[PDB]
Amino acid sequence: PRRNTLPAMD
Amino acid sequence: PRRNTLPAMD
Amino acid sequence: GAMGSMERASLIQKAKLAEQAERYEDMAAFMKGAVEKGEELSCEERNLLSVAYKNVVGGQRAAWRVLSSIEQKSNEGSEEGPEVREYREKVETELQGVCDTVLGLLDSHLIKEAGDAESRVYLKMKGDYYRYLAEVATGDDKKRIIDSARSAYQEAMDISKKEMPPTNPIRLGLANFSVFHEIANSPEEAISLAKTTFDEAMADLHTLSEDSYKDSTLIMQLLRDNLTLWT
Amino acid sequence: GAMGSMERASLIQKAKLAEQAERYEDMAAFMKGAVEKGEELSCEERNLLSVAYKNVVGGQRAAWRVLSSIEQKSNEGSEEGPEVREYREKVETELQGVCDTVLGLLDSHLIKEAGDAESRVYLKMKGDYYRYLAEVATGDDKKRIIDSARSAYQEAMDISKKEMPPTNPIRLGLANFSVFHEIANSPEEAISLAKTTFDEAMADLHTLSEDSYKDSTLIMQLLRDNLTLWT
Ligand SMILES: [Mg+2]
Ligand SMILES: [Mg+2]
Ligand SMILES: [Mg+2]
Ligand SMILES: [Mg+2]
Repeated sequence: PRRNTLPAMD
Repeated sequence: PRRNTLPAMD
Repeated sequence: GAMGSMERASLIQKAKLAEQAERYEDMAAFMKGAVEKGEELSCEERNLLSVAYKNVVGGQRAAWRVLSSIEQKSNEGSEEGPEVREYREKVETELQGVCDTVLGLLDSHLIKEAGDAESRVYLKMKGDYYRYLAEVATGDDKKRIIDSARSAYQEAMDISKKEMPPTNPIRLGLANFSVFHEIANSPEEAISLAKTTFDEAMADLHTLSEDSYKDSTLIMQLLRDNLTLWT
Repeated sequence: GAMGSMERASLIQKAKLAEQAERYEDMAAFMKGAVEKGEELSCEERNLLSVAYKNVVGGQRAAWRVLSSIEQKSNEGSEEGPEVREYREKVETELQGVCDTVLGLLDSHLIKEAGDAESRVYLKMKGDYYRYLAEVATGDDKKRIIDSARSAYQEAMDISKKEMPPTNPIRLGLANFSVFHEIANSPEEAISLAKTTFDEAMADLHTLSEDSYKDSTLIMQLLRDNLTLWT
């Protein structure tokens, strides 16, 4: 699991 | 669900 | 022509790296450039070519079917512009190029130099990309594109019947021809070909190693689900 | 320049159709051509621009990280060619172009004409695409690309603190800056910014409608998981 960034990919 | 054809997409 | 100054082995190596990268346009571009070196292709190199073009045309087919539907809803109490038609056209024009690119590689000169059953049974590829052109053809050549595909499938079917056992994965994948039968409006032909192909592979499974067994049962299961959906 | 003879509204309409089609290169190409009409962008048009470039650079970033790793394994008892390095380079060169294309649109002239807080708080985009360049920079400008990104994030942070409430989704998404802090080697700064941003949004949630509430809690949850992974 990667860290979250805004926004995401489809 | 679609019908199967050879081959498939990743 | 872009790949003409890169080594054949280099293009194969980068086509597999493109697979791992899921960069299927690069993968098709490498395998096209590999084909255009003029040498025959190994069974493994055949699969890299097939896998790359299948993914590119596969997303182009997916996008086309999305646009076509919004376009159908656009012409049924519907508030009216040409933009849906223009973009569906461009994407379809893009899709027709890729098929025309693959068919041009089979025709120059992969089919004429393919002497062994497994390699020659390219005619399936030839049937698949005419079928993709068929999926989007609506005019004065849609009948001729279908015959182009049918004829290609039928040549592959005769060689496969004579020269390969009934469990051979290439024969089983060839027996796509049944799905053509959604293009050809012959659903009874579609179903007969699938039950016939399934039952005769089933009777030959006792001859196979545990490895071959798993391969053949995979594609027999793709026939079982199709039959399940049509019956 | 390719889109210069198509109407602004036509490019917006086709950028959304490209979204539905998941053709994100077309979507970026339409939104680039829309930007280059010279008009300011609506809040909705801002999101289409951002969504399109995020997906293209997003797959380019994914492919780069796949190639980079095979390349690291290639240099550690490893049987030796330049093909991995050549393809990782080309993809990275492609990625650097897309970032350079977005940064060129923010610089000509989206940031200078952005007067409202929500529109100007483009500096986040500016921070994101320098950060993407940072992810692949290894030479004599990697320090300068990082400062380029940090400075952009910090301008957006000051405007967002002064001009938007603490639950504002643009402020919460801006508070990516914390992940920059994986580029900047400042994990304690990373964590402080996220707990601070989270706790102050939490204290403001009672002011929000059920709709705004759902939006803000989404991004606060992206902060909660990051904190969860870092602590
Ligand atoms: Mg070359
Ligand atoms: Mg009947
Ligand atoms: Mg134009
Ligand atoms: Mg500490």
